[PDB]
Amino acid sequence: ETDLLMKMVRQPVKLYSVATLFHEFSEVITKLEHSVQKEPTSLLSEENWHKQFLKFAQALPAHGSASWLNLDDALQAVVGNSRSAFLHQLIAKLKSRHLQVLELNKIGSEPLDLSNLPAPFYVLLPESFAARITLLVQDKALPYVRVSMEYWHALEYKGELN
Amino acid sequence: ETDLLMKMVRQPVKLYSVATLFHEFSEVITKLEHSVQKEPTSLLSEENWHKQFLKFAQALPAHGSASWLNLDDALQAVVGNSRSAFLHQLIAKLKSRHLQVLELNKIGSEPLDLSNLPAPFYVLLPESFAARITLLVQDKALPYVRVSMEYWHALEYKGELN
Amino acid sequence: ETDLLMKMVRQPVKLYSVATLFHEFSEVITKLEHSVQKEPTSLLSEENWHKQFLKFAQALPAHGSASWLNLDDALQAVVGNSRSAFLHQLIAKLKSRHLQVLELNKIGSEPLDLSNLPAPFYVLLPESFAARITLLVQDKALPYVRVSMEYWHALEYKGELN
Amino acid sequence: ETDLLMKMVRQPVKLYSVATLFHEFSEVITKLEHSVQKEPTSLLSEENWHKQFLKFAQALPAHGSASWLNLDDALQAVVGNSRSAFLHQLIAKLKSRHLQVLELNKIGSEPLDLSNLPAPFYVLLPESFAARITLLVQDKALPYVRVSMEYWHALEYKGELN
Repeated sequence: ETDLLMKMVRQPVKLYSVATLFHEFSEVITKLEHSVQKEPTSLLSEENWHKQFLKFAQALPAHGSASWLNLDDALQAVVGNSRSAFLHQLIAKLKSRHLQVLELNKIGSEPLDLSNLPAPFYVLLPESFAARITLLVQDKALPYVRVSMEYWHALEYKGELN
Repeated sequence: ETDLLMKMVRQPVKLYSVATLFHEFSEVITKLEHSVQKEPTSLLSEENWHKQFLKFAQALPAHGSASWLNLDDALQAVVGNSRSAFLHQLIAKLKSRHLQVLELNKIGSEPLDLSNLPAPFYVLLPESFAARITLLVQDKALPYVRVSMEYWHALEYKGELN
Repeated sequence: ETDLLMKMVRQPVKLYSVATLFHEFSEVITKLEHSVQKEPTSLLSEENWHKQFLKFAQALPAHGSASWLNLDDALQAVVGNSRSAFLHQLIAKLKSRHLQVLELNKIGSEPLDLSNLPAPFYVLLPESFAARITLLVQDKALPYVRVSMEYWHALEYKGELN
Repeated sequence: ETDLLMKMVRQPVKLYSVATLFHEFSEVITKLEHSVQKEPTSLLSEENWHKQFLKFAQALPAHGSASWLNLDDALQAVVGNSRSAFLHQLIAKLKSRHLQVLELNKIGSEPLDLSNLPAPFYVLLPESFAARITLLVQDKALPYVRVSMEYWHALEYKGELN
């Protein structure tokens, strides 16, 4: 919980509206599908799928985005015999959470006021693509924020009677 | 307002506790005091001071931090005649807000639960040093966030009866 | 010359192969073309085109990439009466340099050896999309590097006879 | 070799003069010395030291720099029994390379012209602090660059006779 939060505190982050996050899932999934060659026969245990995902993620860009080529190059870091399985399993896992992000519109619609202003909802994620896709695929939680602001004038000294 | 928040969603951002922001002000201010040579005689108008601050900020690093040398080099972009004035005026503006930063402990301490969890307070600022210092010195507002998280299990389909 | 270099030294940068830079031009140009509504009647002087480009660039993401929506939103910062002209002129300017990047394959093919290794050629650009597109569109030069490496063992002390 | 360079093209990078890199080593080392408490008794094997360094690096900021607190917090991720040893071993490894950094002044001083201009030497490292410190401490090589530029006018079509 607070480990996830500290992970976010220790790196450059990015604000996503629910729509923008849904769109990112659509883009990543479509690129990965372009890499599909033959369908898998065997299917990685979740134990081995985790080890392969590690290699895949270490080969992804830490730039803020990834082109199909970047994704396909990262697929190569995956042991060859397991590549097909890894890839179809990755797509299935992403397509399953892809549907789930739509449920954030519920939470994100609840009005909130902070510092006397309506505070909009935004998912909070790593700016780094490798760190971000790792979070979306394997973490149990997704962070988010309610955003507001404090005017500096309201931070000035306003007497001993508060 | 919304203009300020869009500026934040369009770039890599960073989470600051009130303590780490106060510490950042302390670091930037002592570095700038190290660049002080002579005392200013006549000082800049908010018109000319802003023109000079723009040149100063354009010469600052867009990396996440700035060393003394980076700050002193940026000072050189300021017209030589207006430099000592610009510098003393900049230090005074920063020291004034430096005290106001302490007032954020009020707001920050106010309890809040989001998604059934304690939602900690964090100032939200640009990752880029040039962008961050511009906001802290020139803007009338300072953005912040209340942070929380949704577990993916809670985003799964829970049936037709809410 | 060295001003351009210092600008690169003061911010996070990115290495582009000639092919990857060509592909980036193709992506940006196609997105901007999707924003075209009606053809321009008047056409911005280069003086006014520069002022409008400034506004456009200030509204672009400082994240490492931009989606069509990000580009189209930035187009709105452009004075309305001049939007059409700005946009067609921006596309023409990009399409003209797009052809020119192909000439980098000449320079980039010249073999080079640094530290006893073949040193590959890479264009060097801002990680920030707004800073990058500003450079590609309006600077007179494009930076690049020849990359190599020094082994730490070769940096150890090797006697007084060198 | 090429593995190291691909790692560099897949993330935001930063240009360091030999002086600024030497200064970075000085800063990181004095901060780590501030975390020293007791003297280590028994020390880690390169096997166990690397296992501990991994945990240490994962807890470092991916922001471009690290404060003393960031470094000291990262030290806590190291098993408590191996911590004082890990820390003294880390300081010794850094001080050893700190001296080797000075040898880069040889290579760096060697003249070079690229595209008919003096091509300055710069060490090339990750923007992320965690990635940068990992490379400097663990890698057998250090990447560098010779920097230059091509004017767009020189990329225009110059005719069929070369």
